[PDB]
Amino acid sequence: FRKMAFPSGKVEGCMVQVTCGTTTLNGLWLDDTVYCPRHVICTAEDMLNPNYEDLLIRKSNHSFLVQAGNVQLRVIGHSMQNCLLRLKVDTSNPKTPKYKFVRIQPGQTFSVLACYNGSPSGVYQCAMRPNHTIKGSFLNGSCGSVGFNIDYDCVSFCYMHHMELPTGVHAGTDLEGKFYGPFVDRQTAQAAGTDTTITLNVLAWLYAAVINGDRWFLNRFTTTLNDFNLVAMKYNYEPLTQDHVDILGPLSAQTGIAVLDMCAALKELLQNGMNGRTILGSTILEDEFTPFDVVRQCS
Amino acid sequence: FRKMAFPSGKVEGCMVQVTCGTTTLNGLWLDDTVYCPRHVICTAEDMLNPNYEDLLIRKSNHSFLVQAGNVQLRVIGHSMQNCLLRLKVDTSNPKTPKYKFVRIQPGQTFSVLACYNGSPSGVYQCAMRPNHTIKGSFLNGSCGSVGFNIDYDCVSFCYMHHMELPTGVHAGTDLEGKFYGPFVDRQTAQAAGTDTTITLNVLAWLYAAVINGDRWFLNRFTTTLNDFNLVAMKYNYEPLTQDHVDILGPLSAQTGIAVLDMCAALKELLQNGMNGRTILGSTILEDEFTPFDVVRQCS
Ligand SMILES: *CC(=O)CNC(=O)OCc1ccccc1
Ligand SMILES: *CC(=O)CNC(=O)OCc1ccccc1
Repeated sequence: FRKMAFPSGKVEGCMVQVTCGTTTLNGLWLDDTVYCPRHVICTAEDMLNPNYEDLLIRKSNHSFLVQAGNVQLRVIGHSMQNCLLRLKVDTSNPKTPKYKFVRIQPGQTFSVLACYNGSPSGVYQCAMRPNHTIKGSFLNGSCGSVGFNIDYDCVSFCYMHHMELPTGVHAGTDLEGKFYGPFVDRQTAQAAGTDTTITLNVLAWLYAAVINGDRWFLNRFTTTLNDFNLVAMKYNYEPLTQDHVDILGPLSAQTGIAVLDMCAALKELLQNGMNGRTILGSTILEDEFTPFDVVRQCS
Repeated sequence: FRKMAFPSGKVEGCMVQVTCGTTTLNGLWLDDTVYCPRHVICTAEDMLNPNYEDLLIRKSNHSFLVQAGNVQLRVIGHSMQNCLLRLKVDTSNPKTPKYKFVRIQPGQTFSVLACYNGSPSGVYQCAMRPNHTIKGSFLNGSCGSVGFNIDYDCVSFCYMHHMELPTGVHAGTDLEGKFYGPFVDRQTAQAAGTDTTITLNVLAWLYAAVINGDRWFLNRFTTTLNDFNLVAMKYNYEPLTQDHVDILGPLSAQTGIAVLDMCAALKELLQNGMNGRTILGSTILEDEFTPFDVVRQCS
């Protein structure tokens, strides 16, 4: 039916306000550690060409203003962890959930908790683009906002926000501090690669459209899989592996609609276009729903 | 930028599992009270033509299985409150936030917390339709899911889910138990009125599109306001009052684009269509963003 993010509860109790100088951004507070982007130590004009390890030297424990809502936290140690600033604190988080750090593979979706000063503002779901970018909302002071999944009752942190590219797309790192894609914490000529459509997702969403009583785009047409990929190369789509076909199986078996039949339906949708019509109240093709967050939705 | 629901944290700690017989649905737990739909006392075939007050008589305090996660709650009293079942409990909610009950006027948006057995599953934002319906996701056991706003740090409960209409649209009540629109907790021939577009919202979203660097739909054209409404009557749109014009003012003043100019832009968009183009990565016209959750987004 609708695009839905994960419950934000467990992550909300982890959001803190890390301020350094006139720089003030969000941070994640797990046990006696607080993570945030290492550019909090930078000033506006140091984002030109930054010497992070040397700037980090100027700083000492008293330079950081960690604020758990209203409780001000005593920072007892600072250390750089790639692009993230690791801060050992006095008082470990009592609200800390069971957590894991994951580096999600492109095409995978997660929920973002938008924060502006260490208190949550809103929550939405996006997807890791094949060119390693994200399409969210982040104005001033939103760096530090995290991205995550919740399986079972376990929080998998997989994103922190660092920068917006001069085209309106967003870039960041996992919780180890390592960037997704070829980007660096620096304001220089940094382009984004061409984006391709997450084919697998379009297919999964098509099944959800069928689940929901929208089946006009269907046909007794099938496709080889070798020919479909030619059509995909034509329309900036990701190609289809057998591994994509495999766990579309569960979805195929429910609706009794073969995967190759669904590709044939897609193939036609791209080639013919089928104007005026809407799939799940949308003319555009939706690639930000993984198979897993489709089975999960129903139910 | 993106559609974003409110943080679910404060509401999550309020979700409980109210089961009665083979009927099991969600409930809201505030202080020593637990709310849920009064159809939990009904059996499958009692939804045909239900005699609620008479069925409620068959029930006593021991008939209800309230489950705060894993802690089973002792229900000490039952009473009907219009379409909601009010349950006085042993143990009042320690996680209860500051809360208010509101009956939002149509066109207003809120966040839903989807629940399936008294634990939160996902969260998304929708809008109260002019015909008093909602477009969300609710499979079996999702009745009891609530809708809400968070201003300040104060939770305004404004929706609970009751039923899906045989067209895929959703109907429910405020937290007083009074339905939105002409619907009743009963499986009979209950149609939905024709839906109209929330004009005011389209306008606010257009400003956000301008905020975000998308300004192709603009012109030095203006419109009387008396003529625009004629165009609106033509396209199943809500008409424009002076009260709509008034608090589009703040948005108008920021972008320097007059409201009547924006209506002229809309007027053209509906009449001409302007094919192929996308506004904020969408061809469809978006009416589920109120002015308030646009100013709030930025920022
Ligand atoms: C998100 C913030 O409010 C703090 N950072 C910011 O506004 O952008 C600075 C920047 C980071 C990386 C590259 C270029 C500029
Ligand atoms: C949401 C539930 O899982 C419990 N109710 C339900 O499935 O629908 C029953 C019903 C309610 C109102 C009108 C008709 C049928």
